[PDB]
Amino acid sequence: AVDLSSFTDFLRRQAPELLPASIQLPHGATIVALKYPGGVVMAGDRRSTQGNMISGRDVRKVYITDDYTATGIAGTAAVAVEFARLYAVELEHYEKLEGVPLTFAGKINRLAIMVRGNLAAAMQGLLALPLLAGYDIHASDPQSAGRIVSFDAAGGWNIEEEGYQAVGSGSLFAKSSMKKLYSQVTDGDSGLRVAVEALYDAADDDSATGGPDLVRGIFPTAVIIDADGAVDVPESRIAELARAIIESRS
Amino acid sequence: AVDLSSFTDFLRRQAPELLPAAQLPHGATIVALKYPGGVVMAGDRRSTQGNMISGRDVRKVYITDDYTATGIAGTAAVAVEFARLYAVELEHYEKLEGVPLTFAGKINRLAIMVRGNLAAAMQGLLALPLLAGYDIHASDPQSAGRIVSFDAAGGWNIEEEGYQAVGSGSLFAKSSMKKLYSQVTDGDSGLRVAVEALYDAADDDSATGGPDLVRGIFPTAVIIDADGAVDVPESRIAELARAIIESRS
Amino acid sequence: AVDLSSFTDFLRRQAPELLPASIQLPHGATIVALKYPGGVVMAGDRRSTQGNMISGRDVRKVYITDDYTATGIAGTAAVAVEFARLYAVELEHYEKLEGVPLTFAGKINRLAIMVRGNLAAAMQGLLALPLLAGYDIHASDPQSAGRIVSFDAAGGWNIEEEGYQAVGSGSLFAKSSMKKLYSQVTDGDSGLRVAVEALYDAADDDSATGGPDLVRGIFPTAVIIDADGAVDVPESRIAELARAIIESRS
Amino acid sequence: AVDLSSFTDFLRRQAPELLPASISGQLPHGATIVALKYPGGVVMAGDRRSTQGNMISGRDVRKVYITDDYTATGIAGTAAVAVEFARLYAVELEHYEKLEGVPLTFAGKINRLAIMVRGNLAAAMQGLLALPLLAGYDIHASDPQSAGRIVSFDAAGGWNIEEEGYQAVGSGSLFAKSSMKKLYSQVTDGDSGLRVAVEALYDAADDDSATGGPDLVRGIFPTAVIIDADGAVDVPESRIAELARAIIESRS
Amino acid sequence: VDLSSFTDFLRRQAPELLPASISQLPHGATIVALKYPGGVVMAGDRRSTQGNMISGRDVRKVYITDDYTATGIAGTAAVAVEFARLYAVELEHYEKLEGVPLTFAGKINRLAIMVRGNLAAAMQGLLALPLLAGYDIHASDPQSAGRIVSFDAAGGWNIEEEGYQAVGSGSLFAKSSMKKLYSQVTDGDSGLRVAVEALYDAADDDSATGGPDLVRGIFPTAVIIDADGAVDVPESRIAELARAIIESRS
Amino acid sequence: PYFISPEQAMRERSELARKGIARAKSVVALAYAGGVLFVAENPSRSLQKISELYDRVGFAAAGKFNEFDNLRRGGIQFADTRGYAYDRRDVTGRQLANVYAQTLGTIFTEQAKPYEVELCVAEVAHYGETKRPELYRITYDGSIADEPHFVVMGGTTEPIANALKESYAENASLTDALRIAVAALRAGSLGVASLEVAVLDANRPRRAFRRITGSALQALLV
Amino acid sequence: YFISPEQAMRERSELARKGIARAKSVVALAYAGGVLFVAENPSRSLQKISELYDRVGFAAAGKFNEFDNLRRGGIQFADTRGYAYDRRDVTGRQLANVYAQTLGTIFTEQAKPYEVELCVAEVAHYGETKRPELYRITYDGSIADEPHFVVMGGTTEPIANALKESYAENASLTDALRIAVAALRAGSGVASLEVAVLDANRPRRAFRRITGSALQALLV
Amino acid sequence: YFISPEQAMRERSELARKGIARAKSVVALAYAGGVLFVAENPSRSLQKISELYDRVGFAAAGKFNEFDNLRRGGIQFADTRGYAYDRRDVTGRQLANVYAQTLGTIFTEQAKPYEVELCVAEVAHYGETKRPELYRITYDGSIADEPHFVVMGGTTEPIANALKESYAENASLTDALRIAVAALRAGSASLEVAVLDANRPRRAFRRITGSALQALL
Repeated sequence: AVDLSSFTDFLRRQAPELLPASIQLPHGATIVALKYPGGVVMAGDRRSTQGNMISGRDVRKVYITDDYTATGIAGTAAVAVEFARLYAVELEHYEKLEGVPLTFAGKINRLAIMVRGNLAAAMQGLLALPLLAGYDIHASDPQSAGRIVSFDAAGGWNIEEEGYQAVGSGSLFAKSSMKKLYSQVTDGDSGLRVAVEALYDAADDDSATGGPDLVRGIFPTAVIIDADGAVDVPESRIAELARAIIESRS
Repeated sequence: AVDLSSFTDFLRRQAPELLPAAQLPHGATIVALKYPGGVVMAGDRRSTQGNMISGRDVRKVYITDDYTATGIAGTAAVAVEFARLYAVELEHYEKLEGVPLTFAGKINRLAIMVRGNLAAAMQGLLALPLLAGYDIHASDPQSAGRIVSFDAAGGWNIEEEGYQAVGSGSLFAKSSMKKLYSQVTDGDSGLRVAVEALYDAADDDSATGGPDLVRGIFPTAVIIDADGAVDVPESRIAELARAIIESRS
Repeated sequence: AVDLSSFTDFLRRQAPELLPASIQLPHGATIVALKYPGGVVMAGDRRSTQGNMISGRDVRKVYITDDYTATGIAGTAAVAVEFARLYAVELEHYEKLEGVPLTFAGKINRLAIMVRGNLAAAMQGLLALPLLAGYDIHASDPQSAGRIVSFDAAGGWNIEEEGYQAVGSGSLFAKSSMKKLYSQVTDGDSGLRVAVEALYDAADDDSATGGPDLVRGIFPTAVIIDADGAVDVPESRIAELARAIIESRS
Repeated sequence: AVDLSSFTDFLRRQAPELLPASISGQLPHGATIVALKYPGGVVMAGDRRSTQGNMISGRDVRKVYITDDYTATGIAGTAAVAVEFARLYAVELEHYEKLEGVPLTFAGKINRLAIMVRGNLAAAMQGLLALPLLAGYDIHASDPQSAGRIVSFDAAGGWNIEEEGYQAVGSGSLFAKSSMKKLYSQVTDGDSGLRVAVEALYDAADDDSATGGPDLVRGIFPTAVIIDADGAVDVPESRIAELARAIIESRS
Repeated sequence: VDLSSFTDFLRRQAPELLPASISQLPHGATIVALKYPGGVVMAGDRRSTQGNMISGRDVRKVYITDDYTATGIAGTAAVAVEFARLYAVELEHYEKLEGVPLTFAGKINRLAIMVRGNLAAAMQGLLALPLLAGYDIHASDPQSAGRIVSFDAAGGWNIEEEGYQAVGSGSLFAKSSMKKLYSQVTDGDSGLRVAVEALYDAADDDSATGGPDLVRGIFPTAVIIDADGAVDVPESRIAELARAIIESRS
Repeated sequence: PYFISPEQAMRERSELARKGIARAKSVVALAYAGGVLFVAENPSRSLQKISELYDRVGFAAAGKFNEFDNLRRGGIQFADTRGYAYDRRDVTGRQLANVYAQTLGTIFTEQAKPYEVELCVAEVAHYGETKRPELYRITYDGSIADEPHFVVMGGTTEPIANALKESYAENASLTDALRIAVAALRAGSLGVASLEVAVLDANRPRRAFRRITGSALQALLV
Repeated sequence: YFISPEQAMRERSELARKGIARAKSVVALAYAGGVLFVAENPSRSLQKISELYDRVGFAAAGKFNEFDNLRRGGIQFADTRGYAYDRRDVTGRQLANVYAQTLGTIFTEQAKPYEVELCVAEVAHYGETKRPELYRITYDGSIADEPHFVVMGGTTEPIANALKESYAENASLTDALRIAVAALRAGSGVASLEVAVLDANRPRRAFRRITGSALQALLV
Repeated sequence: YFISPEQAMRERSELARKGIARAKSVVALAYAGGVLFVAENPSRSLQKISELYDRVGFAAAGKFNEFDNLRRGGIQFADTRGYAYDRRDVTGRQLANVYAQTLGTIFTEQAKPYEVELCVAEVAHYGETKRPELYRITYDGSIADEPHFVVMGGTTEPIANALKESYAENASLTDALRIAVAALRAGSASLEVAVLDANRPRRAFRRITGSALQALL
């Protein structure tokens, strides 16, 4: 009964009820993430649907999970907010127990185990497909430090060397859009535009992904992460980037 | 292993039988909206089994502590078991820890009870709760009111719209409030709009019962502001009902 | 290790065999109950059927379960008989252990748990739907003291505001009849007549409910309960009431 | 109990969660892996594609890994399962070495891998399938020239030490094997063996859409490992790209 | 009760090691065995198939498991090898613990238990049908010393009085062939010739049984056992016998 | 050390307990027109020696904290559970005291060391009823006492007890009772910052337990 | 027969005091900054002062393996209650109450009691204005609510009085640090000192270690 | 006879102390190369110095079956944590902290305590520049953070002082090896030697044996 200093492993042994152990629900989201020199940005839409009905329009799907990482989760809304909270506690728990944060590779491995341990529930539709974005301080090069990691339902993880990735119902549209717009990414502001644009494109072709609501003023949420840590992009900066795009499509 | 001051957790460990885990009598509509310095919540009184009316006096909205109320829709039996248990769970933590749970902890606790019923809900023993509360710790009293909805998997959402509903007539009630909301400027106008949205739901959904003049049975409501949660007096609603009825004639 | 002073919780712990739950059984009955000032009355038919065959003609389905309550059970006969005996023991057991009887609400809650704990077996046909009739000593008003409680298969219970209730295969007929005859209830004699009449009507429209057998002299059984406790109504007084109704119909 | 000095069992006894025993009451997959023996050596190579149905999900995937100083494993099947197996098997091998101070005999390394495979049968029946190919150099063998070893495993853990001189696994393995059947006589050393290998993989990519061939636009090529008496080494990308272009211009 | 059993021991300590599985594969083989005066001989083909594809051409299926016995296994290639390895250890383990080898009857009974304990897995394709050949030193007559034992999937075993037996996909052909050729057996050389011929005939009518490969030089493997113990027949001796048979058919 | 006879063990165990208690802060519980008053000297602001158990049932203890907090939590579990399995109105102070007696009685006999605690379970009547408050004291031994007017536990009691007996008034107003209680506490040797005060107010409709703190308490004191 | 309780009591109690008395010392005191933790600690890898939760700190003296074991268990309890409810529901009072129950039980049921003494401290949440809370928990499970400072480890009286004489209700961090250092030296340098503080100013994670250069600067 | 809490500890403690006192000795010291391990060891099959993880070494003195037991469990703990997270998350500090908890528990709950004393050493990762770390964990479960060297087994004071007087921070492996041997002889094929090396890319541990060892001396 080795101690892995894992908060979830602890819960499993003594608090199973707390864990989202698993034996139509709101779903539908598109999350994108890309690498720009010396940085990584990640954004997600705000829609939630049950069948054809819009169940939510303010949903937040991208969360800063520690000073240098964020996670966006697509799939069944229930299962995703819980996953982000749990993962953040797991990360900070190891740090307090061991006085030092996990290496990036360790953080990835830990998330993969949480994912893989949900495959059975995901078969039944309580799916959670996460996207991980982080900046590695330990990495030798700050400019290329940014990291994007995707997970398949069995826990397989890939580190994308392409520089962009997406997950969710509109992810194909978002990825094709970034494929064209990527060369325009040269800093954190261009990269954040391209991200908000890829998400606009996804909302344009997928009814499950909501685009910018100018009537209620709800916009995608984003997080950017560079050597100085992870930060929530302010609504207003996103709203302005949205108008820019809308204005420019007209 | 680790004590959590949770009554439900204790029950499974020592009293599993007490724990809860067709057709059965079901069907309800519940609404909740925020008015400045307050929140109000109301529900109908009907219960049906197929096409037959099984109940006409059913109460579905309960004050669960001094600053919160819960309204539950779904199988009537499972929804009433839930309100009692959730109130005990809340008061149990307070006595053990000498301080009440923060609003966010009360939500998280309800979400765990809901989620742990998913298996049962798949087989028809569904319970979809709506939570209304006033948060004392909130920075502004006007924005103090809270409305939280839960999906069958425990996912919870704090509504930034201003109103919400659950149950068989919930679409009708929501569409109605969408039009009537701007008229809410206080606890009385807000209570009016709630009773009206419930009227509209009973109009288009046979599973939601509207006010019954012959038997003097009317929706039940609860209003909650900085001074705590209080049951609206039946009579107060009855006269809000006639007002709407007469106004529709 | 929390003492509930519960006979059934003791049983599950020690002698599970004695518990009812298991896994065309004889079944079918019509049971009615109504409130009259200062009292409540409850009555049930005597038939039992297996398919179309009459399996029993003397069956008693209404039992005094303590000094101020009685239960009538509709469903499989085997299940119903077991529930009534066990509930009475559970009630007297708590009284002997704690020296004081349960409050009316506690009695209800207890019955509800027994019902709900049989839901699985009910889905498989071993259905027991009880009706509880009681007089509350601690009730503020003696005239309104009588209580009628019905249970759905999941243990949901409802105290009857309406004044009367019925359960079983002929329950709809009995309820519609009482709806008309109820205003004629002014005392335990008028209320008793309205009860036997409702049972007569149920027997008239439902072949699973047996009405008064004048050839063998078998009649419904009834119990009445007021401030002086629960009493079995004597057969002859019911036979008398039956002949009145019959003669009056022809 | 009996201690086996097995990291797997220990995980099983105390850490079931860590173990890729994710078997329960379309995931990325698809790869072609080849391996062949040359005198005093063995070489192993694998493509870089990953697919989910018809969609290309990965183009940089590495499926061949050095697992100890004298062995490498290539796993084709579900991508998530295969990667997990490769890391686990390498730990299991180094774990026994540290506990006993001596590395497992080649036969022991085979047997151990076979038990990991066999214990995944139930999950493989359900699509969590990993089929490994093992390549190694046996120091203890009497002849250095015949030291190289190629072992294949069926889904039930059955293992076979290849007497042919080459083997392949994966969706393009029939094509790759038929190709090596013709090219094998050209293998005389590590470099000719490494060429044959990259060609057999080229032929597999030509007839199977699930196997990716050399991407000259992005510069992604098969990965390879060569193992002789001096141990296992990753072949450098440029040597493979060079070898690729040779085959490509030679097909044209 | 210590049974001095290697398998029973694994069963309580290391189930993971056990071949048995619960919760297509390479297979196919033809194995023959016959009695000659003062001896028994056993031989098996070298092919392995998966569907129509030839998966192996060098497979050895006949193993000397002890000084006086050999086993040949048919069915799923992986299972048979595991069974042969395990059976040999089981035998030598009892000898070391008790200082004396098992009686022939005891060796049979032990193999039968291993077979029978695999029935569930046999139902799911992991079938292992073994054939056991042995010489009994303690047998009253040296000529009659040779033994052949077959096992059905349930562990039922039978000691063959007919003089020969076969198992596997081409066993019917091999048995019909031996039925005609048996009278020609008068010693170990003639007996080994009939065995190689029966296997030749099985390869002729069954595509899952491979016959002598003259291009690669792969031939059936054989084991002969007399009073002096079990010995592997050398390849050249068999190749020569094969050529005699081939020549003779042309 | 050296093993002793059971008779000896009871005496030792018994002493070990008596000392721990005698050495702790004191608490008094007394009946009043308001219902029941709880006063204990608590320098601590966070620690509680007085708590709510159920609707009309309060708890007070003296002894080792970790040990009576432990019993406080168990009692709350017992009460909540019985109230849920039957009805809230079926939970009584008599039952909670009977439980504690069984518990302390067993800890005393089977635990390594007995519990260095003394406790009081008090019950007022239900909103609107008219029933004489009930007070129970339960010893470490597990013995249980039915007290008619007041209960004293913790530290050196005799002084407090006699003083309380001398000044006790059956219908004392909340203010008079509090003053008397403070005076009694003093004989064992007191401001808002060294006191822990609360009442089981019969007047309240459901949850009778109320803590009197700071400003409100101060005014009551003088 | 059974065994003597008074005897066991006394011997077990004496054993625990000796281990602690022979141990390095630690002080924790309230300040405008919030709470300050200073302990004499030669080692550079082994902590005696740690973060438990957002606004909750932990300091201990005694046998290391024994209190590091308690620190971990405490972090497990906090993380778990914050997960089951909300971060804001986790309090210093609760962590202390847990340690009490724990040491109390170890004391009574283990082979040897724990040779440790600990302090759980809690500052207010970013923006609130609440007096810092300090708790001391003894090896026997006794718990104390301290108003201004706590001292544990080795010989305390000197250190305690030293602090009693010079305590300031709202000392600047540098001044408070100097006072603490003075009491410690008085009781019995950067290299020999481990320092950290729960900072009210910090928005979420109050705990901060003051090390090397910065410490030296603060010291003088 | 029967004994008291304070008594029991002195006895257990003594029993341990004697057993360690009576075993062969081992030294571990920091050097430019990283960490050096020298132990007097007659046997050619029984190790007292082992690899735990990539950059983490182990050395012990005391009863063999008892410290082999702890070596194994440390290898299990390190492999498991490196698998659950990443290899780079496994540290010497963690292994030391685990041994402390373990000896601490054996000491208090087992019929007999462990007659062992051990050292966990960690060098930096290939390319990093970090001061080696050395930890000593006693039978009691006490843990110590040593800056330059550690000595355990048999009679230490001599060996300790001998090293205190002659220790150098950046000594060459040959020089460091000579210094360590001198200290070891004072304490008194037959010598076991290995190093944790910073230069090695992944596995720092290396045993210096036979001819290479002779040449180095």
